[PDB]
Amino acid sequence: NEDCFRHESLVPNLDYERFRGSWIIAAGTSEALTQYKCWIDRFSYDDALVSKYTDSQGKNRTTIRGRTKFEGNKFTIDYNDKGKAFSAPYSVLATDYENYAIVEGCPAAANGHVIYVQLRMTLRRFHPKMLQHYTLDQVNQNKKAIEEDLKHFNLKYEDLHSTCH
Repeated sequence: NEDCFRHESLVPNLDYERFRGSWIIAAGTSEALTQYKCWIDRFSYDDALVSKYTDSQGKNRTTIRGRTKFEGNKFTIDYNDKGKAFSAPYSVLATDYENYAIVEGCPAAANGHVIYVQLRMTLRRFHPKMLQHYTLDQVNQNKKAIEEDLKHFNLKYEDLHSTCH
């Protein structure tokens, strides 16, 4: 769906290997996605993806797995029949690779379109003493940068639905 994307990426030459890793989705423009809390995407190896999220009460833990295909900033996810509502074209609009990324995509689950902000999930910064606090602090630590890129796409972090709290 190279036609469903609405913005031009600031990282058209996205380095997949640097983008690879775990990411927690902190907030986005889709009210329908608020149903899946503290969503964590784990991109690994050549084209593997493991996505995990819960119910709004921390329960109903769910995992869906898929295969990715990247073309610069663009990538498709093909989830196993389970998670089909999330299979779709996506595009990394901005990222510093080490801390955050802003992604646009067109999954049916988001009523066809969403722009979300994700922060890197790593044991280097995460000490399970929980997820919500981790996400908030990471957003706060990178607020300046996130706000600036978001601004570039006519959005404000405050205008997004929080999807991990």
